[PDB]
Parts: sequence; structure tokens; C-alpha cells
Amino acid sequence: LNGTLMQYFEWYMPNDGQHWKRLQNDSAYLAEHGITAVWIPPAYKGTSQDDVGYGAYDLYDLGEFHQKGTVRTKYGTKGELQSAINSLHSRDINVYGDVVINHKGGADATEYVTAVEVDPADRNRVTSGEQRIKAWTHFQFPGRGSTYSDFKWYWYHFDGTDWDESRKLNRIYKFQGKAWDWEVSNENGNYDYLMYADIDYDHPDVTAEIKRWGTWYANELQLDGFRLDAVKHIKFSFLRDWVNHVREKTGKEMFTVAEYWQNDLGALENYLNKTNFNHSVFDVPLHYQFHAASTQGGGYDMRKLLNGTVVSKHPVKAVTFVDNHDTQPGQSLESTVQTWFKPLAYAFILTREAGYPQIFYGDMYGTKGASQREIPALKHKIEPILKARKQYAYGAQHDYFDHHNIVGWTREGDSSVANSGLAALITDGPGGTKRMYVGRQNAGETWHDITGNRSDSVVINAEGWGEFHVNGGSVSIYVQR
Ligand SMILES: OC[C@H]1O[C@@H]2O[C@H]3[C@H](O)[C@@H](O)[C@@H](O[C@H]4[C@H](O)[C@@H](O)[C@@H](O[C@H]5[C@H](O)[C@@H](O)[C@@H](O[C@H]6[C@H](O)[C@@H](O)[C@@H](O[C@H]7[C@H](O)[C@@H](O)[C@@H](O[C@H]8[C@H](O)[C@@H](O)[C@@H](O[C@H]1[C@H](O)[C@H]2O)O[C@@H]8CO)O[C@@H]7CO)O[C@@H]6CO)O[C@@H]5CO)O[C@@H]4CO)O[C@@H]3CO
Ligand SMILES: [Ca+2]
Ligand SMILES: [Ca+2]
Ligand code: NA
Ligand code: NA
Repeated sequence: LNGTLMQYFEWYMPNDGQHWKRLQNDSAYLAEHGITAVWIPPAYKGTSQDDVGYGAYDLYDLGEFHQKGTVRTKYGTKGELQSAINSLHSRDINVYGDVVINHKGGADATEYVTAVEVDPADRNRVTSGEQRIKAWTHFQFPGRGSTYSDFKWYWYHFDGTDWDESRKLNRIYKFQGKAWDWEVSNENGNYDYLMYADIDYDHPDVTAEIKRWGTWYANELQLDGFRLDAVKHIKFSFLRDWVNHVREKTGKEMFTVAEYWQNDLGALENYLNKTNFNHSVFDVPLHYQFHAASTQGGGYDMRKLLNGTVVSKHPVKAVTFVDNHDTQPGQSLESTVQTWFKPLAYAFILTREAGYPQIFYGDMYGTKGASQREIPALKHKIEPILKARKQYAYGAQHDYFDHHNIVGWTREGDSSVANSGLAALITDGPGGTKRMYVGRQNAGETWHDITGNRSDSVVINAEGWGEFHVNGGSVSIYVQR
């Protein structure tokens, strides 16, 4: 009954074209461990075969056309993806597609464009007169032709770019007659511009086309929902309308979660408000708290985990997580939750009632970057916690955030899930004990630590309390034997 998301990729997976096949072959394992939805990496042609997917060359090429030196994407072919999705749906696993509509990379040809430079710390400030640049803005899709869509892109569909090919120069250029979109993040004055050619969401043909593509994409892959990339760089009212549009055309719920990357609840709440709460956001602040706790050696006040997060104020609109492809070692938003703390963070997201939790492929299977700082495979430490969620994390919750280090929570169980109920303890410092209430209805049951970290059994007293133990820097989750 509890739903669990999985981000089904990490940044450094090998470019062998086998990822979709792997996903298909992992569907039985995912279903058995209680994963009910997967977020798949962008499925369309990037700027090269080894693009992780955020280049977004051709949104209508799902690994079907020979473009950018390849038919397949990094991950495989359209057919392979569709076979994987078909296996996942056969096991009631929903599929959320990644939607990268901020920009387009890898244009087929340059165009001469009149532009001005803007200040990278304040993109509202113009720092040059008009100049002629060669911008990568012409998309003809020579390998695709007009199959699925005859829409061609030119400079006038974009607000700007970060490269002039004539002078070989990396600067933020705003095209003549264009204005950065609003509302976007107010960081750097206006954070519309991120990378590649920035899509102009003031352009009515562009808004129409991206909405149309949205519906096509959903149908083509039989998607159940969306993950929205880089939303702080995309006109908020457009995103709102886009989500409503695809829902209207497909007739389905299309659960949607946006990646709004800011460690600030206020900014996330503004975004929710400006999109009428029609979709969820990732709980970025909670991730940063996990990161802080993991790097402070016991010095973090664990009571802080209850405040300043999306899940603390808008639990129905939070997707909670520990790490992702941007926070993993080496990557652009690097803030990795250290290995020792990572299971404790997973207990917090998986066994508490608030939020829609997500597990990271990189945490399960490890990351394959070229460093000696990669995330090791933690599948065996995470499996028990997933099981706790799937089978035990039901009913009324009681919180025990009453200590700088050792914090815990219980779940009473629900009569709809047989033998459900748990008692969780995590500590960033020394271990110890906490007496916690698990419900009088559990009186006399014998509970054991599903993680195997503690070998002691705890018998629940007549008043519904047990005396629970946790080791130093560890997690224990007690459930009925
Ligand atoms: O697994 C489901 C769910 O579990 C967790 O949610 C629990 C939550 O943490 C608790 O706080 C409590 O919820 C109470 C809530 O917090 C109170 O605010 C109140 O809610 C009332 C609303 O205030 C009121 O507005 C109205 O709500 C309606 C919505 O406005 C309307 O949009 C629609 O809701 C839909 C969502 O918008 C949509 O996103 C989708 O929701 C899914 C979540 O996005 C997804 O994360 C997950 O939710 C988790 C949640 O994250 C945990 O925190 O699955 C959701 C279901 O698919 O779909 C929604 C439904 O279509 O409709 C609602 C009302 O129908 O009314 C509500 C009261 O009904 O009281 C709440 C107590 O009921 O308990 C929940 C449940 O465990
Ligand atoms: Ca933008
Ligand atoms: Ca614009
Ligand atoms: Na723009
Ligand atoms: Na602490």
C-alpha cells in the first residue's frame, strides 16, 4: 500500500546502450521490494550518444533515428525502453518520464544572430552593445525528417545562448528583441538562462509545440507521470499550464514532481503557489539537512530534521530523497550524504508517514564515476528499510525528536496490514536507548530489529511501550517477529 519511487539512473553509468534492458530485467526485483514507480532518465536524443539526457537535442527521437552519431540514446532504443515499460506496468510499477524543456543543445547549424551580452551574476544587466554572433540555434533533425513532427527550431524560438561560434567565446548572450522569461528564480537577477540555447516561453508557437510534444511523449511511452527538469529556470505559469494541458489531453492523473533546486523552503513554497499546487517538488532542504548531519560527526542537532523542509509543511507535495544524479560525487550540485549516515536518512524518508519517498539507483548499486569517492552499493543496507516501509510502516505515528543525537519514531500498525507497526531509532552520535509508545494494541508482542544491527528482542509492555536500542552512528527499526 505505501508507494515508493526509484530514480532509475545515476550520472556515470556506462554508455553501453543496455540500461533499458537492465531496467526490464530488474522489474521483478523492484516490484518484490515494494517499488511502485520509477523515474527514468531523459529518453530522447542528447548532443551525443553518451549524453546523460539533459542536452535535449531532439525530443521526438527516443533512440529511433540516426542523429548525433547514433540511433540509440545512452540508454538504448525506443523499442527497448517500451519493452522495459511494458514489464514494469505488468508488475504495477508506474513510469515517470524526465521532461527537459528548459533548453535545446546540439543544434545542427549556427545562425547569425544579433545579441547583447548580459552579466552572469545579474542577467537583467546588459554589458555590451549589439553584436553579431554565431549561435547554435538551427534544429533541422536531418536523421528524423518530419516523422512525428515537422516543427523546426530557429534562433527566434530562444532567448539566448552561452556560445558565440565566430569568436569562440563563452558568454551569456541575449538575442535581439528577446527578454528573459518571468516568473523564474530571482537568483542572478533572473535565472532563466542556464545552458545551451534557452527556450523562449514568451513565444506562442513554442508554448503550443512543447505542450503538443508533452502529450505525444506521454502516449509514445505510456507514461504515468513526469519528472520536470530544471524548473527554477522555466517560466512557472508555463509549467503549470503544461501539466494541466497534458493531463487534459491524456485523461490521466500524471503524477508530476518538479526539480526546483534551492535549499530554501520559502522559494519552494513560492513555486508551489505559482503553479497552483498542481504538482510536487523534490525536498531539497531535507537533502541538505541529511548532508549536514552526515558531515558534522555528531555535532548536528538531529531535532532540526523536523523543520524547514518541504515534507514538514507540504507533505502531500513533497518527494523526499537522500541523493540524486546532481548531488552524487563529482557532479554539479555535489552534496553527497556520507555513506555511514545514508541508511539513517533512508529510514527517515521510508518509514515516516509524511512525503512520497524516492530511492536512488546510485545508492542501491553504487556510482561508477572515475573517483575513489564513489557511492558504494548499499542495496543490502537499504533492502531491510524498504521492507519496513512495504510491510510495517502503517498507522498512527509518534515522534521522539527530544535529543541532540538519538531521535526516533513509531508507527502503531494498521489493521489493514497484518502485523504492521514499527519503532525506528537513528543517531548521528553515540548509541543508547529510548522508550517509545507503539500502541496498546501491540502489548505483549515480541519485536526485533529488521536491519539486523541490534540482535536483541523487545517485548512491548501492557501500556504499549518498548525499550528500544540503537548503536553508535546507526539505525534500528524494530518490527514484530
Ligand atoms: O500515500 C498517500 C500520502 O501519504 C501521506 O499523506 C498523509 C499526510 O502526510 C497527512 O498529513 C494526512 O493528510 C492530511 C493533510 O495533510 C491535511 O492538509 C488534510 O488534507 C485535506 C486538504 O488540506 C484539502 O485541500 C483536501 O485535499 C485535496 C487536494 O487539495 C486535491 O489536490 C486532491 O489531492 C491530490 C493531490 O494534489 C495529488 O498530488 C495526489 O496526491 C498524492 C501525493 O502527491 C503523493 O505524495 C502521495 O501522497 C502521500 C503523501 O505525500 C504523504 O505525506 O499520494 C497522493 C495520492 O495519490 O492526489 C491527491 C488525491 O487525488 O484531493 C485532496 C482530497 O481528496 O482534502 C484533504 C483531506 O481529504 O487532511 C489530510 C488527512 O486526510 O494524511 C495523509 C494520508 O496518509
Ligand atoms: Ca530558461
Ligand atoms: Ca523570453
Ligand atoms: Na527563456
Ligand atoms: Na547530533
